[PDB]
Amino acid sequence: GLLNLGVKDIGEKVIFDGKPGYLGNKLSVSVEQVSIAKPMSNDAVERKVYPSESRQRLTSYRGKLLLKLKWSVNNGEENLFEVRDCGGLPVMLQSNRCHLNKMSPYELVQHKEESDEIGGYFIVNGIEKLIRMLIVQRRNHPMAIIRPSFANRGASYS
Amino acid sequence: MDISKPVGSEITSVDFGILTAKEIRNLSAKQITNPTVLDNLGHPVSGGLYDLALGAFLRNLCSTCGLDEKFCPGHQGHIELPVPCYNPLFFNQLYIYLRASCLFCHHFRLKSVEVHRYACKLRLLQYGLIDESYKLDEITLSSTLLNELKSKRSEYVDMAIAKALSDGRTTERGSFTATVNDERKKLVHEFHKKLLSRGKCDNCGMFSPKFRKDGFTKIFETALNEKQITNNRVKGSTYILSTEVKNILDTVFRKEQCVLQYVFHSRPNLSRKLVKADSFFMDVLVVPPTRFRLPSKLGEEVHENSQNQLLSKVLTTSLLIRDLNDDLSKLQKDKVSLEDRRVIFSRLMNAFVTIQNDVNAFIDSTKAQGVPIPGVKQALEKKEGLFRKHMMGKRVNYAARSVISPDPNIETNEIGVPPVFAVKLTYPEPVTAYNIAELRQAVINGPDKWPGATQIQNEDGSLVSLIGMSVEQRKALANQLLTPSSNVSTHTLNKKVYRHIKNRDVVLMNRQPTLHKASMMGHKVRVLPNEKTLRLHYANTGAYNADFDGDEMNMHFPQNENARAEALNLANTDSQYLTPTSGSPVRGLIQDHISAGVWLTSKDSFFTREQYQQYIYGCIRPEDGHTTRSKIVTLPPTIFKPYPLWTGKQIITTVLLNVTPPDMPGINLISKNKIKNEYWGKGSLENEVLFKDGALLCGILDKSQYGASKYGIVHSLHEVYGPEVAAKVLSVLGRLFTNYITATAFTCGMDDLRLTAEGNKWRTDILKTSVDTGREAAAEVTNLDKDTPADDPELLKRLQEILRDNNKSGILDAVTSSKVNAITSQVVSKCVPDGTMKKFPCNSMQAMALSGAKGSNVNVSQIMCLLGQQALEGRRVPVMVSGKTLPSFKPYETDAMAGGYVKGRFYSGIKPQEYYFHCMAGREGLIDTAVKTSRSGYLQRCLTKQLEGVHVSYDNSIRDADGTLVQFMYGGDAIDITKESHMTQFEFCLDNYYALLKKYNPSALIEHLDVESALKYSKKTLKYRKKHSKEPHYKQSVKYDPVLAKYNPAKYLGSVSENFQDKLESFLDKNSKGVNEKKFRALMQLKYMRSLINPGEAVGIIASQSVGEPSTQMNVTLGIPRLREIVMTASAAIKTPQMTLPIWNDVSDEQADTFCKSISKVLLSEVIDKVIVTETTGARSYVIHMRFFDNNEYSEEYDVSKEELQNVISNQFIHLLEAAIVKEIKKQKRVEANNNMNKVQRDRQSAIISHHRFITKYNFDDESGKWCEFKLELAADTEKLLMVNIVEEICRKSIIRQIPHIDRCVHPEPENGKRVLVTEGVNFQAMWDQEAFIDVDGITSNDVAAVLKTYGVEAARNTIVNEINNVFSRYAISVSFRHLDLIADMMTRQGTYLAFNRQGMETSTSSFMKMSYETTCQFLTKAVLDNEREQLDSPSARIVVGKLNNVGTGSFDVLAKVPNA
Amino acid sequence: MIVPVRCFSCGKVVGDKWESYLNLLQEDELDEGTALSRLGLKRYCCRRMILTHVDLIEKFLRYNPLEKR
DNA sequence: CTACCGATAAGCAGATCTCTCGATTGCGTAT
DNA sequence: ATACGCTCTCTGCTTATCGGTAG
RNA sequence: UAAAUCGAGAG
Ligand SMILES: [Zn+2]
Ligand SMILES: [Zn+2]
Ligand SMILES: [Zn+2]
Repeated sequence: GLLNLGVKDIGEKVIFDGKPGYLGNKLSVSVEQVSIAKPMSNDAVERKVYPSESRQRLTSYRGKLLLKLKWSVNNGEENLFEVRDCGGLPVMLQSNRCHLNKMSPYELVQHKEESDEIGGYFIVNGIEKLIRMLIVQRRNHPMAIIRPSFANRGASYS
Repeated sequence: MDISKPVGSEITSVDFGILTAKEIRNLSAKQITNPTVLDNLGHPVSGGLYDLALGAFLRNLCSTCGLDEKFCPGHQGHIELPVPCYNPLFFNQLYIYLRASCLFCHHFRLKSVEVHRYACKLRLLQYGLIDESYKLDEITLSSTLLNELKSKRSEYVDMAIAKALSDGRTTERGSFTATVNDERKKLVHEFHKKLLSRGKCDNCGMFSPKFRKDGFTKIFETALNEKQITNNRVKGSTYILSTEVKNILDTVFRKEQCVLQYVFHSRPNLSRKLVKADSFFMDVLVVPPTRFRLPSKLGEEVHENSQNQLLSKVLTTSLLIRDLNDDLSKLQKDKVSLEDRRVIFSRLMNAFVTIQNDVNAFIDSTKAQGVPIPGVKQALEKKEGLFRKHMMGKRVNYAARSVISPDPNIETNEIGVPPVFAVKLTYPEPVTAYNIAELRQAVINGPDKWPGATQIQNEDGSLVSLIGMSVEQRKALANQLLTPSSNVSTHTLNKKVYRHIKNRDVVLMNRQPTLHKASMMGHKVRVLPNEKTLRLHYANTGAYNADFDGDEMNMHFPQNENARAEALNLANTDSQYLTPTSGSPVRGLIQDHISAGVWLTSKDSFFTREQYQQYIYGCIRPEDGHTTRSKIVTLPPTIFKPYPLWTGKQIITTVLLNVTPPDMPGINLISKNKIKNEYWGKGSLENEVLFKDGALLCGILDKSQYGASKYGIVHSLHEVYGPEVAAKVLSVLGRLFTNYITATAFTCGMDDLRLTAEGNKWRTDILKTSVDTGREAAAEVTNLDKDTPADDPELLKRLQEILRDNNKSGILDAVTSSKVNAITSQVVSKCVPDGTMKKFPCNSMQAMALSGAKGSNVNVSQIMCLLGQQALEGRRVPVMVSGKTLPSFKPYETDAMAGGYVKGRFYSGIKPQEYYFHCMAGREGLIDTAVKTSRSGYLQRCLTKQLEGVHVSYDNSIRDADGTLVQFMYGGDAIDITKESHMTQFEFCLDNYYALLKKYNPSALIEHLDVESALKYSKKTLKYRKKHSKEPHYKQSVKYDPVLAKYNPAKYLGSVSENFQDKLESFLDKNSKGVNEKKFRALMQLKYMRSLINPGEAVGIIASQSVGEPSTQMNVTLGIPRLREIVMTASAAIKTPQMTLPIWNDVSDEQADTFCKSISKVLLSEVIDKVIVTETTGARSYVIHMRFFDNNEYSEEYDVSKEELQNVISNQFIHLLEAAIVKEIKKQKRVEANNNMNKVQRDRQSAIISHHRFITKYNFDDESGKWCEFKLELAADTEKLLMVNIVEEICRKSIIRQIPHIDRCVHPEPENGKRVLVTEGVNFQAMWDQEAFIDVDGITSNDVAAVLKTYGVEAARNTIVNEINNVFSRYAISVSFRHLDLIADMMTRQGTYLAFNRQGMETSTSSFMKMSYETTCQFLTKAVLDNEREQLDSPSARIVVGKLNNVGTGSFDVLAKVPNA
Repeated sequence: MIVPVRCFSCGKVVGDKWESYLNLLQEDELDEGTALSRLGLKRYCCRRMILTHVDLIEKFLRYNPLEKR
């Protein structure tokens, strides 16, 4: 996935002590893995929640975000680990982290959704939102640009 | 407003001033000390922002006046700021005054004599004696002579003032006009600039420290220099507190009171108040009443006011600094440690800066530091402020808004209102003796039964609501309507019934955007029973620009008789037949009625007696006042045998006969319609319309007859029978055509869009000839001979070269477009109407396209023949980098279709490539449509803001709001634009002589006129003008002025303009036709007397609208941007200046083509073929070889010979090259030519070496002039230089020959006969030399500022009119020269070239106008520092204070004639 | 949603001809035109009433709050 | 040689029709 | 559970500084 | 009862 690669590219961040030259203990803290659980509820054993509940409750259709830290000390001398929750992360319908992912149209009708319900949109506070696709420059291609504003970047600027 | 509550007082003028700290401490009811607004339990804490002494707050009685929240006006408090803080509004002028002051002697660094001179000049300008101000400067002839000079200057000023006051000119309060205001502003600017230019004081010559304002909230003064410190002995960085600045400026202002009395007062300071420097410091803030600081609430969400937050921050900082002051004060009695003093003083300084920043943030957000809360300034400045959002434009009561729907059976002056609006909207009718019949029934009917009543206003002001009442109670109340009052205090008053809107009420209908005044009319109300839409007649759609595509508009209900009469007489929709832009009509039947009348007035239209009579009664019902004779009079049938038949033209004839009033002749009109005689067969004359004696005898009634079109039947009826008759005729014709279409329907279908077999064959044969158009156009552009195959490698190479250039491909896309458009024109000429399967009038597509009902010829051409070339911003379809116009077209394909030529039609569809190109064109059209609306509003806003006060006065001259004269007579003839349509239609007026004589009626207009004097003067002037007027205009001595100058045209018959009189005489001479020329000339002169513009006309607003609204439809700059250059900016730096030069008939075109080459500039680069730089380092060497074109080439193209080029290189080019090289080094320190030379060349080389710096060789091709090689030595230490970009830059800027400010001359094709040279620069002085070729007396120029500079004011004004004229000539838009003349006269009223913007309006007597326009705070500061007093004369000024306008109905008063003394 | 009771243009009752139309199309291998003609729908105003009906109510009926699933 | 009069190169400001809906409204320590 | 500090302008004007005069 | 900002629309 992309979340793991991104959290890997984030890297590590360190900070030293104020007690003994040497600065103290490194504290190489970071995050190694991040996961999104399919949305669930506590009403004992967890039960699957479906977007019909999120729409009728006028609430969000959110799963659970679990980040596992790597609390390292002294350049890897001692490593502690913890799976910290990170609040309710909104999920969009008909995705691999949604409970309507591979449901047949019959099963979609059985769970009140639609005969041919399509996803691509999150539910936030009972309101359905989507994130618009943007047009941006093409990746990894150096394109020549003659732009007048470059001359405004300073004197002696073409 | 309540008409039964008169107000006895009136605000006449307002004046601006500083609110002194002493007065606010006295007016205040309480001061605030605790920056906590309300304590626990929600109660407002005493002494805080919400104090009961500042007003009633949330069901708490005000502690000041003892009144509850409804009746408490509110009271102002204050904040005792611990230190004086700078006023952010006045900070700039305070910083100006702080500099140029001498701390030692407490005077300005300028000498006292010059300061006294400026004071005397300003005092002279206070009384408008601008003449004497400059005569004061003519008094100049050690230490005692200056005192005598000052005494004599003061004596002269006093003598001038006393004489001017005694000589009936001025009163004690001075004369303040625009021009004297401009002179005062100029003098004060020169004064302030001169103060800033001093070295040391001229009364004690000691230097003073130089201040420096880093930003607001802090002023830093630099320390005096060592050398300057010495002078302070021989004559015997640092922060500065606010108190020190206050003390310095207080001392300076106390010393120089006599001089600042005339810098801070534009009028005689009668109060004699001293100008104090405390005015610039707000020692005490003023808190507004709590009524204006209330907290916002939404259910539970309660938020406090932002001004409260700012004031609380100020109070917190004040308490902090007060605590620091106390801490210092305790140590003042017993000092312990100076280090504690150090830290506490640093904290105190930080507190000073913090509280000053708090004040700045409270007043002006942009002056704060450290998105933020808006200040007081931010609440007034821009749109959404307080001037543009709550004073000039407000939200109103008794107004509805709804989506409109069409409705025939509405009288074309009426508005159909829904029952809901009829139930809600109400009018207060005072109960009278004649009214109780209807008002009693209205009260009984109640609020939910139209017509009804919703409220009763008793004499005392009680408002008894009828909503929650039963019928019996309503009868009890109705029986007590006209009961005489029991109270003496109200015995002069009667009750009012807030009755529902009725059928006799008027309503103001408006649809946004209101581009012109006709978009807001007055309609008579008719209430309909069914639906919730405002039903509107079709004729009103022309002015509102309204369709029925869900368009909505606003109905306003005037609530008094004064506004009733205006909407019924002035804003009346009958009065709005002709638009004031050009006098053309804007009312008439639009779409179905035009085709209906084309069918009905045809020759085939025969109607039996029943059909004829039913058609006549269907529109002329003689019980609604539709006819005059009380009995519908009919006509004998056209055909008597075999059975009686009438005709449609006879239907029109009897309609006119019934609507036209009796005791008056019928109309006589000879006109034309839009359908050619060839569309009716051979020998037809139905194209010419002929009304004779009120009977239609020939022609078809069309769009050009009824509709917004000039010189039709409806226009003639309006001119002859008046406006009400024309409106009635419009309504009757609408009903008639509606009833004819409901019995004889009109349809369009697929059969109308087809062509015959021969038509399709013609179209295919012509379009097959287009298979070679694109290739031939490309061959023409590429200069290949002809017949060259499309895949010719040279053709492809040159096509690729053409594509890469934006100019060559600009001519490729113009040449091919012309040929494909010619092919399109051939197709359209061949295939319509000949190739059509169905012919007019059966073909309804052509029937409604020819008649003007809807569509055009290009639309039916696209539908039936082809779409034609698709134009993208004047070019063809864009091209990719690869040279493909589309993926499906090979690169550089020489095809018309590839470039965007659609051969398909909407009948048979278009191919996907053609579909794509058409989508491009449609998208471009939509983008232009969206961007055009946004590009025109600002022009109209700028024009309306300044011209809103300009109006016609009772002197028949037009002048601004404050009285400044702009024109002496509207257009020079005082003729209304909306009443001069038929002034020169002399044959029309002759043919309808008796009809016009019935209305003008001289027999009743003789007791109140002078008839012979104006005629005699006109005869004298005409004789003299005929005797003269063969010589040039400057030679004509003006012995006799035109009659309009002397005799008032509205009071002396015969006093008319010279153009009208000359045209009348020419008409009366050319043709001689029981009407003789004497009676006809008398009738025409009376018509001219009645065609004059009324005093009080809002002429400036009308001119601004007539220049702005037509601007919606919109090598040299052309269009709206050109207007932006002229009106908005008054740019001396015109983007593309041009100059027109006449040509003597002696010169020939062979000389003309070469003369344009003897003036056009020639850069050195235009002849250089190439430049070769041979750099050999190890001193640096350079061989700057310049290879030219052949001598025969540039000696002919530019007429430049070898000698001139060589001299330019020797003198100009090398100097610039060396200068550039030295500059670059300075900024960076961080075939073989013959070697042998002759004798003279060596000496020339030596001279060139000597005159220049680092040249060691030089040579020029003195025999052929095709090369120039010279050396260039630099120091061996220097690093690498480009030495090619330097030469490229210099060569383009080196000049062979040029006339200054002129870059090119052209010889275009003569237009309108006269031969003209057009030049791309402006230099009159150089064209004055060429008398031989150019007629110097006729040099007119596009530049409207250079002509002002060299040819004075009036020539610039004429240029302004002509330039603002031809921008509308390109688009074929009719705007009268009367508007343009007024606009030009307003732009040049000061003798300069003023614009319509903030800088152009910088000088005006009305401060409110300039404040409301833009930059409110700067204008407010200028108005309050000058202590300006405005008389509330601008239209915008009276809105702020709420007074009746000075235009139209507010241009006079009304007096009652009480019979008993 | 459900078949209209009457044709809009003229008012002929066509709500009794929807199940019949479906049965005519289903059992008898008929085209739409012949099935409409057999039902007595002559004018095209009546023909497009049953020819173009979508019968969305069935899709509505599967969402039943009053019965368990 | 030095002080006044301009004469550009650079910096800075304000600015470029009405109407109808819905949705949100902040965090960061300190106690 | 809870209170108070915060990255593609048009027209000018206005400022700083550079040469020339003449004083 | 309020205000901005964002978003969506109508002429
Ligand atoms: Zn009060
Ligand atoms: Zn001094
Ligand atoms: Zn039917």
